[PDB]
Amino acid sequence: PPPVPNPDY
Amino acid sequence: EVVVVAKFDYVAQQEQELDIKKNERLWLLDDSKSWWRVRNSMNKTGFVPSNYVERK
Repeated sequence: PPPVPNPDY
Repeated sequence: EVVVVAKFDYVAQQEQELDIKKNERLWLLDDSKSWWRVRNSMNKTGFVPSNYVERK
């Protein structure tokens, strides 16, 4: 599966 | 009224995130950033990685 995007929520 | 379907499992690592399972349907609340805010069928909300869900 791909990595998560860098969190910026 | 917008639905996303989880493409992968995601186990939350922060209070603001939401645990999701592959194939789970969720309501899409906010898609402005790379993490999307969703609501599940337990009426709980949180952020998930946008690339782990598919917009229907």
